[PDB]
Formats: sequence, structure tokens, C-alpha cells
Amino acid sequence: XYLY
Amino acid sequence: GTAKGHNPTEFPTIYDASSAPTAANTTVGIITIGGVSQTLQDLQQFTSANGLASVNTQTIQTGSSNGDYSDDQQGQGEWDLDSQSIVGSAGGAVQQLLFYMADQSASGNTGLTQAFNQAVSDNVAKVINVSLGWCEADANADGTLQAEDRIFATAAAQGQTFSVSSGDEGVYECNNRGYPDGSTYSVSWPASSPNVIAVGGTTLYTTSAGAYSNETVWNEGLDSNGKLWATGGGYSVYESKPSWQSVVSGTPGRRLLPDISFDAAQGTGALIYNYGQLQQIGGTSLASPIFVGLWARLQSANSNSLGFPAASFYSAISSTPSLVHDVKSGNNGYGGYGYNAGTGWDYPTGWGSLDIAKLSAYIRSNGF
Ligand SMILES: [Ca+2]
Repeated sequence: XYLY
Repeated sequence: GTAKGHNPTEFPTIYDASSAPTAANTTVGIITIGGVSQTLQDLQQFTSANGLASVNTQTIQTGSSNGDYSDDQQGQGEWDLDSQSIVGSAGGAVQQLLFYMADQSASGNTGLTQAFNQAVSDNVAKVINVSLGWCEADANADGTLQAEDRIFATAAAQGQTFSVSSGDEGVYECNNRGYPDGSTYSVSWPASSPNVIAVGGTTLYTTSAGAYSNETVWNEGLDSNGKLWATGGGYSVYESKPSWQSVVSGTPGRRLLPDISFDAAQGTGALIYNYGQLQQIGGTSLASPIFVGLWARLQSANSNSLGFPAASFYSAISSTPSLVHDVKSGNNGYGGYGYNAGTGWDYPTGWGSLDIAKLSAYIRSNGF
């Protein structure tokens, strides 16, 4: 997996 | 203080880095998923709007020559946030910005693993940003953790710093990504690696003149789908505690995270050019690139000779509280659950944020  | 968005060029003032050199003498990497074509146009908009010299960039296809490095449209927001926040935090200059692009057509998590591997094998970027992650137990189950930890171990040995966002789900990383789950707490990979610097998130308040005022824990509660938006923090269930963390007494024999934290609240976030339009963006995806840009200045001040800094951060900050802004208020859960900030190291925010000029003076006197 996920973009934070 | 006030909660507002910030141009990334304000982060040096906020974190006391204006008197440091820029990162003009340090090469910095960014790990991406897929391509960065729009991101490079947005970066041009950024440096041109701010009246800065252009940034030297390179894009690296890290897997198969026949892989898919097309732009991920949502992804461009992340690579925009990362690149503009790095360059702003660095004082407006980096030697080169290297985009290590993961192949999107590769099996499993192998595209991402090969992006990390290439950055380590090339060994040209001193500092590498990783504004991404997922449930560490998932990474563990399919062997991705073990494979990637080997790569980060090599990085640390060769004096490279990977900076990794701690997560945006508070304590609920493994629960459908962020759905409240009572007292069941978890952490993100690769932040839980002892071989990277894990970077958590704050709510940043500034004075009317734009100076630092204070920071609390990043916790913006639940969105309309019921998912929590807060700083990741806790301990790994798999990774053992590296010895330098023994200064945090009364914690389990596991890698505690994050190490340090910077601005992450959307409400106090960065103003980022994304497909040509300015957006106010937060997350620990912001906090990590702020660290990367600031740390790159300290590298440039020290002839790129500073090695993997985890042990030094823990020894220096535990003995020298003036090097940080210690976050004391807030929690990274919901409904009375989660961890609380407090004096010194805590699970939401680690040591808090760095005061860069003070850290620089410390390094001049003592090394790092
Ligand atoms: Ca604290």
C-alpha cells in the first residue's frame, strides 16, 4: 503493498 | 500554533535545517511501483514555481526490460509527494534523484523486491525513500519479508539508509488495513525491519510567523468508510530487538517502531503538485521523505560518510533530549485502544522529530  | 498545509520548501525552517548545507552533494533514491512520467512533469512544475534550479533525475527499470513500467495514476500522487517533499526538505537541491521503478507485471511481490535489490546493488544513492508497506504477517507468510530483509541488511552494511513510512492505519495494520479491532495491534513491513529507519507521523503546528510550534501524534480518526488514519507504531512480532533499542526499557524483545517521526496529518500536510494541480497531502508517506531530505543534508555536511544511523540515533537521543522534538500527546488507535505518546520514546512516534541544526552540531562534536 500500500502507498502510505 | 495553527494547523495548516505547508509548501515543502518550508520544512527546513520548521525542522531547524536552514543553516545546514543543501543535499547538493548527496544522491537520493525513491522506490516506486511503476513509472514516474507524470511525476517528473509535476517535479518540473515544483522547481520552476519555487524558482529553484532544476533537479537531475534518472529513472531505473529495476526488473525485466520487458516489464510494465507504465505510470500508475494513483501512484503518481505518492511519487509527487515523495520527490517534492525530499527536494523541499533538502533545501531545494539534491545531487541526483533516482527513481527505482518496480516492474508491475512481475509475480507476487518480486517486482518490489527487485526494486530494493537494485538500489542496494547499484549502491549510488546514500538515502532511499520507501513510502509504502503492508501487514508484516502477510509479508512473512509468503517469504517476502525474509527475502527483502536480506537486501536491507546488505544496505545497512554498506552505509545506505533506507527510510520507511511506518503506516497510516495506526495499530490496525493487519485488520483490513485500518479497521478498528479493539486491542489487536499489528505493524507494517518493511518498517518493522531493524535494517531500515522507520518513520512515523505527527500533527504539526506552526506559529503565525511560520516557526515550529509543537507536534502531537498523527491521528485523524475514522474516514467515511470507518477506517482509521493514524501513525503506525508498535513492535514486530517476528523481528528481534536490535541491541541499540535496549535503552527503551520495559519493552519486549522485538524491533520497536517507529524510530523517529515527522509531519503526517493531512490537516497539516504538504502542498503537492499532482497532475498539475496543488493538493494537500499527508500520511507517513510524507513523514519519510521529510526525513530523507533532511538526512541528505547531514550527509552532504559530512561528505556522505555517515553510516546506517539507527544505533547512533538511539544512543545520542536517549542521552541528549535537545536533539528532538519529543511528542507527548495523543494515541495511535481508536475508542480508547492503541498506544499513547509520552515522555521520551513511545510507540506512536518513536523519539519524535529531529532538530537538524542541533543534530548537526552533535555530529560535528561526536561523530555519528
Ligand atoms: Ca515521546
